[PDB]
Amino acid sequence: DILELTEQEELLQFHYHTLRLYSAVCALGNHRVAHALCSHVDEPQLLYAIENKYMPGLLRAGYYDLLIDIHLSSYATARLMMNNEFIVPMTEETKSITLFPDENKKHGLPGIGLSTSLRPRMRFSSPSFVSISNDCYQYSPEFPLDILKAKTIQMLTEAVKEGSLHARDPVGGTTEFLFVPLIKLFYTLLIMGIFHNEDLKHILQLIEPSGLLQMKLPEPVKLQMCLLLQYLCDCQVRHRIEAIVAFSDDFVAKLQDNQRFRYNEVMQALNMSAALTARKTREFRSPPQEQINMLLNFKDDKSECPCPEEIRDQLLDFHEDLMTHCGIESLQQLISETMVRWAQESVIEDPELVRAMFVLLHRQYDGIGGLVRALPKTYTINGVSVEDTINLLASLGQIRSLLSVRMGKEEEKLMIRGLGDIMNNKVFYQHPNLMRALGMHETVMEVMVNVLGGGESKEITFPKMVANCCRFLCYFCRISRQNQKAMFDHLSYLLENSSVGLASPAMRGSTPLDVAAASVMDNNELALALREPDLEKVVRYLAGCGLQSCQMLVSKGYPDIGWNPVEGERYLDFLRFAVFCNGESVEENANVVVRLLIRRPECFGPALRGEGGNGLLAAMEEAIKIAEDPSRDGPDTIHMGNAIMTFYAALIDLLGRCAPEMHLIHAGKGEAIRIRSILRSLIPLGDLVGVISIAFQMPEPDMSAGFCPDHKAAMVLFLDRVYGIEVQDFLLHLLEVGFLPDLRAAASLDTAALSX
Amino acid sequence: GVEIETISPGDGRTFPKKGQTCVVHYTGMLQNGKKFDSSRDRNKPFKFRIGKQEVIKGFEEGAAQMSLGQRAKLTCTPDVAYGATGHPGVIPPNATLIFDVELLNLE
Amino acid sequence: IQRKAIMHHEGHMDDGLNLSRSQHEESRTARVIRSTVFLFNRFIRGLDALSKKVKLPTIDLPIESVSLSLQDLIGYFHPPDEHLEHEDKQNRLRALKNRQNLFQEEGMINLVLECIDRLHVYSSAAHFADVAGREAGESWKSILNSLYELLAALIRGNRKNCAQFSGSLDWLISRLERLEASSGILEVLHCVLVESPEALNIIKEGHIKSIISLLDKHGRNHKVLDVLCSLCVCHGVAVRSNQHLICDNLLPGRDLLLQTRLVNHVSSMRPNIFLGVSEGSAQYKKWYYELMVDHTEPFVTAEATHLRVGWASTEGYSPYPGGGEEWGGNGVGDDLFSYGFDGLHLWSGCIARTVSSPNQHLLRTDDVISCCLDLSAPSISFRING
Amino acid sequence: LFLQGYEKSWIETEEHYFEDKLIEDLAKPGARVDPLHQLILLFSRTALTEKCKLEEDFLYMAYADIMAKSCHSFEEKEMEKQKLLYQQARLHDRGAAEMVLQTISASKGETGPMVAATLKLGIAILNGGNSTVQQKMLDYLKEKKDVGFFQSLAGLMQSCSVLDLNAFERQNKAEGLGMVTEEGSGEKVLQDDEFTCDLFRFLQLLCEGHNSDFQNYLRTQTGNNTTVNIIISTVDYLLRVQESISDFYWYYSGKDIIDEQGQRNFSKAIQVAKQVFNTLTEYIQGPCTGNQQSLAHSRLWDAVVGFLHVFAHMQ
Repeated sequence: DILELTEQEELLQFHYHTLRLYSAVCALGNHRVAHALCSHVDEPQLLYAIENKYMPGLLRAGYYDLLIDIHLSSYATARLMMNNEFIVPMTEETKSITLFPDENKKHGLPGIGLSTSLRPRMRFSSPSFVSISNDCYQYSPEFPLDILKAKTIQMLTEAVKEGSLHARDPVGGTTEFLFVPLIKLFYTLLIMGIFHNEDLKHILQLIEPSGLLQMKLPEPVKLQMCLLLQYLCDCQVRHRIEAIVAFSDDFVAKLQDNQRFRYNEVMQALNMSAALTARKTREFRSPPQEQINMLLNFKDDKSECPCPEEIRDQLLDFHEDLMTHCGIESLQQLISETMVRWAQESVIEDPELVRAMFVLLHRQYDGIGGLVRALPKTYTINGVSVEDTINLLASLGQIRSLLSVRMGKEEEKLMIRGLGDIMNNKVFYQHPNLMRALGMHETVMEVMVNVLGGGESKEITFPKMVANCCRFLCYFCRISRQNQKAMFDHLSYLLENSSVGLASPAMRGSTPLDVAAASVMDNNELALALREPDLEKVVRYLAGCGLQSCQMLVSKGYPDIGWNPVEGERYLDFLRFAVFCNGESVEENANVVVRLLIRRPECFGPALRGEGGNGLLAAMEEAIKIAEDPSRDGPDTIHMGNAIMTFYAALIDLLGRCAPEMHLIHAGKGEAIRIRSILRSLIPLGDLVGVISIAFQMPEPDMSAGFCPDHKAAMVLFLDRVYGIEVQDFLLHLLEVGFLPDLRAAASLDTAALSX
Repeated sequence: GVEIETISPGDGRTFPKKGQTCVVHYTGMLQNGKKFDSSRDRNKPFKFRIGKQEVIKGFEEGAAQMSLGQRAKLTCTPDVAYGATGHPGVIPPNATLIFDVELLNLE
Repeated sequence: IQRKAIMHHEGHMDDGLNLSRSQHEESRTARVIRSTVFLFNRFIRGLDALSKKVKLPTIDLPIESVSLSLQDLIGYFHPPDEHLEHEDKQNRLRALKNRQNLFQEEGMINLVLECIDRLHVYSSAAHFADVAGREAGESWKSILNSLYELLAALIRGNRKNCAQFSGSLDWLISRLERLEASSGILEVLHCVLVESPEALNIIKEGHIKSIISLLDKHGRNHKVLDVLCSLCVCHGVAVRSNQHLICDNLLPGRDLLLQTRLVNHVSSMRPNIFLGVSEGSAQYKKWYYELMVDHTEPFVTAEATHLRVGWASTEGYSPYPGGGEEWGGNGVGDDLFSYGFDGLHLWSGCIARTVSSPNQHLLRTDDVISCCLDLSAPSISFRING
Repeated sequence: LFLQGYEKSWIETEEHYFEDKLIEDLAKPGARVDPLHQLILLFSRTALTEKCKLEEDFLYMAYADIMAKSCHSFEEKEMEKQKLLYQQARLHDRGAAEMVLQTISASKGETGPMVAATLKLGIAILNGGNSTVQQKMLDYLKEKKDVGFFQSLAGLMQSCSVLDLNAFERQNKAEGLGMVTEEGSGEKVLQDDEFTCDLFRFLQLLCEGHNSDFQNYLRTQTGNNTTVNIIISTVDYLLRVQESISDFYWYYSGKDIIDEQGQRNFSKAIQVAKQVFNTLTEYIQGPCTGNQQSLAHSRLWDAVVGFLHVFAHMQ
C-alpha cells in the first residue's frame, strides 16, 4: 500500500525523487514525454492521490506537481506569456461591457463578467497508444477538467474547514503540505481559463467573506495567496482596459463624424481669407496622432479645444468613473490590509515572498500604474480578423516556448516554421503597431543572440536560424516607418557580430549587416541619429577585410588573394545605405566616413591605394584578366575577378555618394571644397574615363557574373558628383571615348536581349 | 500473430465491417500483467475506424472478429503490434501486448 | 603580449613600479596553494614510482600527511553557515569564491585528477595494501573519499571552474563505475551539472545510458534521480534531447524504478466450516455446495470486478488462512494456500491457467456454479450450470 | 490612435497623492520589525548581494520614488522644518542612508534608473541641513572601508552628461525638413540633466552643513587603500561643462536669434552649471583649507576665465 511509505524513509524519499524526475523530464513544453507519463502513472491515480486524506505529504506534493506539469502547465504557461497583451476585437460583445458596474453602490467581483479578449485557444489531445501514427501529439494529454474543478473546490472547502479548527494532523502532515499543493492546483486552474462566474463566486466565498487570509499561514502558503491576489488584480486591470476600449469605440465613432461635419461646414461656409488656407493645411497635415493630441486637451480653464464641447462632458464623466473605479478617491482595501497585517505580524523570511507582498501592496495603492503600463500594450483590431489574430498569437506563443527551451535541430525547424507563419499571417502587413506592441522583434532578437552565443568566429552553432531571424527582422523593418527606429537600438549590438553570414553569396537578404542596412535605409532621421560609436567599427572591419584573406576561401580552393573583396563589398554597401538616403548626401555622415577612410588608408584596394599597385585602371584590368583566366578561382561559385570589380565599383559608388553635394552647399562652404579635393586626389579623372572605356561584350546567352555595366554606371555617378561635366573639351572627349561605343553596343539589339 | 479468447459472448450476430467507426472499450497490458494503457480510466470510449490504418494491426484485425457487446482478450506479437523498435518511452522492444477489448457500440 | 623584463645597465625613466599590498587573505591562500601543490607533487612522484614497477620502499609516501592536508583543505573550502549574519555570510561567500578562483588559476584541479587516477589504478584496498603497505592500504579508501570531496568543494559554488574543467566529464562518468567512489563521483557530477550549462551540451546518449546502468546496478539512490533532473533542466530551460533520452532509456521496461497501480479492495467470506483429514477419525473426505449470483456489474468503477470462489487451506489446524497480510489484491487462489475459480480460468498461486468449457465466460449474472471436493485421492472441482 | 493619446496625456497628469499616508501606515508598528524596516532591509540585502551588474529591480525603482516623494513668517517655517525632520527621521532610522550608500556602491559607476532613483532618495533624505543622516553615512563609510562607493561616484561624475554641438546640429538639420515627428523629444544633446543635477545636489547635501570631517573625507579617504578626489572630479566636470557652454555660444555667436530649442538647451546648461557651482560652494565653505588649496591648485581658474568670457558675451 502506497500509504505504508509513511514509516519507510527510503522508499518514501525514492518515490518523491522519482515523482520530481517525472515532473522535470516534461516540465517545459515537451508533450511527447507527457503523453507517455500519463499512462506511466495512471489517468485516475492522480485524482486518487490528490483526494486521499492519508498521504505522507511528500508523495502528495509530488503527485500534485506531476498532474500540474503533465496536464495543465503547458496552457498555464501559454496564458502567463500572453497575459499582458490586451488584444481586443471590435465585435458587439465588446460594446456590452460599457457599463463596468461601479456606480449604484456596487463594484463587482474580480473575474466575473465578459472577457471578449483574444486568448490562446486551449485543446488537449486524447492519450491513445493503440492509435498508430498519431497526428501531432503536440497540444497536451486530455484530463477531466470539470471533475478536477469540482474535486479541488470541495477539497479546498474541506481544507479551510480543517485549518480553521487548527487540528494536530493536517492532510499530508504540516499545514504546508496541506495547503501549498492544493492552492497551487487551484491557482493554475483559475489561470488556465476555468472556474466560470458560478464557481468563482463559491471560490471567493472562502477567501473574501468579511476566510483564508485571516488564518496564521506559513510563508509558502501566503506566497501562493499573494500570487492568487496578483492574478485577481491582473484580471481586474484587464476588465478596466476592456471597458476603456468599449467606451472609446463609441467616443471616437462620435468624434470622427463630428470632425467630418465641422470640416464639411468649413468647406461650405469657406469665406475665403488668409487663415482659411492655414486651417486647410492644419487639416491636411498633422497626421492623426498629432490631430488626436490637439483635440484631446481640456483639464485647465482654456486651451486648444475644438467645437464639440458636448462630448467633453461624456469624456469627463467616463474619466471620473475610471478614477473612482481605480484605487484613487473593496478588494484593493482588503489586499492592502492583509499585506500590512502579514508584514506587522512578524519578521518575514523568504525575500521572494517579501518582494511579492510589497509589489502587490504597491500596485494596490497605485492603481493607475497598471493602466499607464498596459495601455501601451493594448490594441483593438476588428471582428473579421479574429481567427487570423488567433493564429498569429498561437505562432508567437510557440516561438516564445521554443525560445524558452534549448536550441536544437527540431527546435530550429519549429522556429523557422513559426517565423514563416508569422510572416505569412497576413496581419503583419496590416497592423505593424500590434507587432511592435507584442514585441515580436524583441523575441526574434533574443533568439538570434542565443543562437550567436557560444562562438565569435570559430563556428556559428545552429546555422540558418540566425538567417531566418535576420530575414524576419529585415521584413519587419521594411514594412514600417517607426519600427526601423524601434530596431535601431539593436543595431549597435548586431554591428559587432555583423561579420557572420558574410563571405557567402547565397544569402543576399538575411544577414545582421543587411538588417542594419535595412534599419538605416530610407530614413533621414535615423541616418542623422546614427552617430559615430560604430562607423569606426565598420571602418575597422573594412580594414581587416582589406588586409587579411578572410580564411574562408583558402579552404574552398581560391588562390588566396592578399585581400578580401566579398566582405568589403557588403561593408561598403552598408556605408552607402547609411550615407546616401532619399537621394541626398548626409553631410555629417559623409564627412565622418571620409575622415575615417582617409585616416585608415588600407580600407581601399591594394591595387588602387598604396605604394604598390598603380591605380584603379590597372586594378580593374588585372581583375578582368583574373576573371578571364580560371586558374585564379576556387575549383554559384565566387568569381574572384567579378568580386574585385564589384568591390571597386561599390567603393567608387560610396565615394561618389559621400561626395559633398551637387555643389549647392559646396558653392559657399569650404569644408565641401576640401572633401572634394580629397576625393579628387584619391581618384584621378583619366583613371575614371579609362575604366569607363572598356566596351563590354554584348552577346546565344552569356553569364552576368562578370564585367557588368553597373561598374561603369557607378563610375559615371562618381564623375558626375565629384568632377562633373562643365567644359566642352572634356564633355566631347568623354562622349567620344566612353559613351559612343557603349551607346552603339546598346543600340545593336534586335531580338536577343539578356542584359537589361 | 493475432488471436482472440472470448471472455463474455456478445450474441455473435452483429459484427463490424469495413467503413464503420466502431466504439471500443479496451484495457491494455504487457506480457507480465503490467498495465500500459486503458480506456475505463479516462471514462471515455475509443472511437476508431476499421480499415483506415489508424490503429495497430493487432488491434484492428482482432476487433474485426468480435460481436456487439462482446468481451475478448486479444494477444499480440511484436511484429504485428510495434515491431523490433516498439513505442518510444512506454512499450519496450519486442513486447507482447494483451488487450481486454470490450465492444460497446457499432456505427 | 609578453614584454620580458631585462636588467640593464642604463635603464629608462618609464618603469613606474607602483605597489599593491596583496591582501592577507590572498597571500595566505597562495601559500596554501604552494604547500598543497608541493605535497601533492611529492605524493604523485611516490605513487608513480611505486606503480610503474617495484622499487625500494625508502620513498616519500606521506599517507597520514596527505590525509590531514585533505581534511584541512575540505574545511578550508567548507561553505559558510546558512544560519549566520547576512553580511558575514556574503563576505565568506566572496572569500570562498576568491579561494576557488586562485586554486583554479594555478592548475590544482588537474593535479587532483592526476592523484585520483594514480589512486584508481589499483582495484581494491587489499590490492593496494600488498603494494604500498598496511597503513596505506587501509587509508586508501579515506584518501580517495577526501580527494573526491575536495574536488566537489572546489566547484560547489563557482561557475567558471565547471565551465573550464567540464571537458573531464567523460573521464568522470567512465570512472563512475569503480564501485568504490560512486558517491563522490556522483556528487561531483551533480555539482558540475547544476551550475554550468555548458556541461549539458557535451553529455551524449552514452553518458546517460551509463548513469542509468549505474542506477540499475548500485540500487535505488535518489542522487542518481537528482542528477537526471539536473540533466533534464539546468537553469529554467529544458533540453529536449536529454529529456527524450531519459524517457526512452529509464522507463521502457518499468523495472528500473518502482511502479504504481490503482487496485480494488477484495474481501474473503466463508461459513464456519472446517474440513480436515487424518488417520482414524475422518469426515468422509467428500463435500459439495452450490452457488448463484443475483447482480454483478462487469466493471464497477475502473477495473475488472474481482469475483472468485474456491477452497482455501490453513496453517495446519489453526485459523488465519493463506494470504499475504490482508486487504490486498489477494483473494482466493492468489497463493499456494488457496485454489479458486473465476469462470474462465483457474487460480492457484496468483497464476491463472485457462480452461476449456462449453460457452466459457466469467461469473456473469444468473450463473449456477457447483463446487465439489474430494480430499484423499482427488482434489476440488467446479461445474458451471451443471 | 485615440487610445494611445489617452494613455499619453490624460492619466499620468498627477492624479494621486498617497506616498505620505503609505509611508505612515507602513511605519506604524501594528505588532519586532516594522514593515518599512523590513522593506529597507530587503533592499539593503539585494544591494549587498554580490553581482556584476545592478539589476533593474522595478520594486526598488517604484518604492524609492514613493519614499522620496513622501518628504516635502517664522513659526510656520520652523514647524514645516520640524515636519521635514520628522519625516526624514521616520524613513531613515530604519537604515535608508545605508541602503542609499549600498545602492550607489553596487552600480560600479554605471548611469541608470536605479542610480537615478537612489540619488533622488538621497536628496529627499538629506534635504536641508540634516546632520544625523550625514553622520550615519560617514560612520557607515568609515566602519566599512570601501572604495566602491567613491569610485562609483567618480565614474558617474565622469560619464554623466556633457553638452555637445554635433547632436544639436544634426537635430537642427533633421527638423529643418523632416516633419514626420518634429522631434518633440529634445534629447541626445544633454542626456540626463535631471540625473546630473540630482547627483550634484546629493553631493551638495552631503556637504550641506560645515562638516569638516566629511569635506576632508570627500578629498582624502583616510583608512582606505586607494583614494579618489571627488573635488578634482567635480572641478573637471565643471571645466567640461564650461567648454561645452563656450562651444554652444560660439555656435550661437553671430545670428543674434535664439530659438526655443536653443533657449531650452541654454537653460539646462545654466541649471547644471549652477548646481555644480553650488556643490563647489558647499565644498569650500568654512575654513576648509584642504579643499581651498585643492580648488586653487586646479584648472578652476581656466574654468572661471571661460565662464567670465561667456558671461560677458552672452549677457
